Order: sequence, then structure tokens, then C-alpha cells
Amino acid sequence: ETTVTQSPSFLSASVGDRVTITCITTTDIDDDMNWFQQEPGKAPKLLISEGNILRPGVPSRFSSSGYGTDFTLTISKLQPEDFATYYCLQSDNLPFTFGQGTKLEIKRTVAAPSVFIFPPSDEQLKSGTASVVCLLNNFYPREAKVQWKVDNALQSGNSQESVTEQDSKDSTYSLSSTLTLSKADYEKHKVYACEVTHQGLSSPVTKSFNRGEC
Amino acid sequence: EVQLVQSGAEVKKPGESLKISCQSFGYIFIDHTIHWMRQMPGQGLEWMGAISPRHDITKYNEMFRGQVTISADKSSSTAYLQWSSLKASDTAMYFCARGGFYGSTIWFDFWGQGTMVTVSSASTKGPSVFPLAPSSKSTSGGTAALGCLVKDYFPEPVTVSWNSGALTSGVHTFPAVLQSSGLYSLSSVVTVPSSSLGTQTYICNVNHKPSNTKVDKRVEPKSCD
Ligand SMILES: [Ca+2]
Ligand SMILES: [Ca+2]
Repeated sequence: ETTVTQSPSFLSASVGDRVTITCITTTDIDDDMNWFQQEPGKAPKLLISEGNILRPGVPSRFSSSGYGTDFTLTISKLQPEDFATYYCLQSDNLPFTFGQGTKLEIKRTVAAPSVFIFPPSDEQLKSGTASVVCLLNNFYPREAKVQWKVDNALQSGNSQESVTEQDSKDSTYSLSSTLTLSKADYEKHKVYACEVTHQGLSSPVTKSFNRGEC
Repeated sequence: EVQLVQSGAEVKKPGESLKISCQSFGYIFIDHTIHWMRQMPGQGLEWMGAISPRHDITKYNEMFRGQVTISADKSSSTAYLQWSSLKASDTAMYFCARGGFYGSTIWFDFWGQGTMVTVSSASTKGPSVFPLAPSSKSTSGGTAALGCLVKDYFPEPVTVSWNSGALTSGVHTFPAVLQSSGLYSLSSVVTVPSSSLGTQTYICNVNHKPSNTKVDKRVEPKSCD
């Protein structure tokens, strides 16, 4: 198949900036290049047909270029609506192949996370499983490392993370990490800690607690 | 007006068969082609194949030939996508999209709304809701943090509201994570003032429609030695 290599995978920019995505085919595809926007939970919407034809209703700020192998989408005057994912599609030969997508993030200033640790509830403990939870609240950028530590032993393979989408208002992220033990292993150990590293912290912050303490 | 209307979400066990559909409104069926796209969770789009109803011609991406069957009923302008034995890795959203014939100039100007297909061992199960109590190690400055751990449910989704919708600022409901069990698990949190904690009551409203489970859980603070 004609492989389509889209870049950048992710991209940060500010309202009013002017970004450009690029796709490169491994076979010539003349002007058979298409561009879609996808908001989450929606189906892709076509913006540009073969030969850079703006689709009826696509705003003036969208535009397209390329012939042969190297193709570019270009958005001037990035409005708020335009923060989403974009895909390119070659329609020159079967199978149709898509670029792997570009994700558009609002750029803002660094914000350190607010960190909170939650010991397993007593209701949960009466059923034999312990879930320790670590919340990192409202930080930017997205990159952040959680290190669970159990009596100072760094944990691995012990936890699961999940991250919100960018908040519409403050453009921060929030992270939840869950360390899950059997009630037995839980009670083997005393001090339970959550160590966050993040560009907005001069050094790592730790939240901790003692089992039993509350 | 042109609509491509897809069938509703599916939860299946591996090895069952499944047929999802796409009905075309507002244009002449035999004048176009219907295409099927896969989009696995959190990833890009993939072209699976297409059908031209005028000729009964069916084309497949080779990565899907022999795992799925695209068909059509001309009399209802419906296209079908069919599996005879599902695997868990068929878990994804499936879109239909309209296109042209060999040598057309416009592709996928219209899309159905998508059909989510979940394939899993697990059986339907209601969540256990556990408090994430505020304390001193959930006290930033004048900001406290509390929440609910919605654990061990299947399938997705669950909704979470705070104070039957009365509390909305500072709320973060995270994406579920799929456990090795699994059985999804998620958490909803909120940041509130330390002082108010005190005088204000926080209850999370958890709704897991697939299991007809609704639960309300109060999040009371805690005392440390
Ligand atoms: Ca052409
Ligand atoms: Ca061509």
C-alpha cells in the first residue's frame, strides 16, 4: 500500500497561530490527497478533496498544497474550534490509506500539578482489595511521571494511569494513578507514597500516608 | 438531505458473530459506493473495504479480507459489515462513509455516526463505588480534593455526577482503565475548599445503565493518629 507518513503526531499552538501538517506518500499519488478534521466522539469531517478543493463551507483559513509525494495542510488564524485531530487520506489507489493523524493542543504556560494521595477506603478493605489513588490536578504540559513507592520501594507494574482531555477553561490536564494490591500485601507494609515529577516542579513532590494512621 | 445512519452499539463475547449496518438516506443508492473504516480505541482510521451496489462489486483491504464480509440490500439502501467469529481485538468504532466509482474526485464527504463494537470475555457487571475521602494529605492550600472510585464494572459506560448535578466546578471524571480482570475502573474527583468540609456534603451519583445499577455515595472526611 501507499504509506502515508503524517507529522507532527502532536502539536501545540495558540489561538491566532498558523500551523502546517505534512504527509508524505511512499508512491506517487499525483493530486489525490484529502484532509479531514475529527472532533472526539464525532465522525471525521472532510475539509479538502483531491486537488486542494476546499469543501463547500470549510472556512477560508484552511488550505492545502502538494503534488506527487509531499502534501501540506495549512491553517492560518487558528480559531478555538480548530483544536482537534486532522488526518490525511490518499485516494489514488487501493487500499485507501490514512495518515496516522495530528493532534492540536492549546499552548499555555507551565502549571505545576496539585497532588493528593487517597488511602483505600474502609468499605473496600472489607472485601480484600486495596486501591491507593494519586491525583495530579490541573497541570501543563501533559508530561508527568508518577512513581508509587511502598516503604520506600519503588513499584513497577503495579498501577494504572489515566489522563483527562485539556480543560476548555484553563487548558490544564489532570492525572489519576491507581496502585492496586491485595488486602494482604496492603497490610504487609506501612508507608504508601506517590512521587510526582513534572517540568513545573523544581524537584519531585511526594504525598504519603501510614496505613492505619487514618 | 443525505444521511448515513448506522446501527447501535454492540457488546459481544469472542467467537460470536456480528453484522452491523449502514442505511443511506437522501440519494440514489446505486449512484455511489459505501466504505467501511475501522478506528480502534485511541488510534487512527483504517480502510477496510467497500461495496458498489450498482455492480455488486466488493473490494477489500487485504488485511481484512477473509475476516469480514461487506454486503448490501439494494431495496433498503443498506450496507452491511459482518464477522462470523469475533476476537477481542475487533473492539473498535466502525464508520461507514460514502464515496464514488473508479476515478472519482470526492471521497468520504458523508459519514455515518459510527458503531462501537466491544468484544470481551467479561459479562455485564455493576460497579462498586468507593469514597476517596478528603483529609490532610488531600489538602493543597485552601484546596481539598475528594472523589469516588467506580470499580469493577462491565461494559462501559458509567456516568458520575456530584450532588445530583448541583456540583460541577472542579470536577474531573477520568477515562476508565481496563483491568486484567477486566472489568473497567474509573475515578471522579473534585477540588473544594478546606474550610467548607466541615459544613458541606458531597455525594457522587453513579449510573451504570447496562447493569441497571445506580448508586449514591457520600464522601465524608477522615481523622489521622
Ligand atoms: Ca487526480
Ligand atoms: Ca490519480
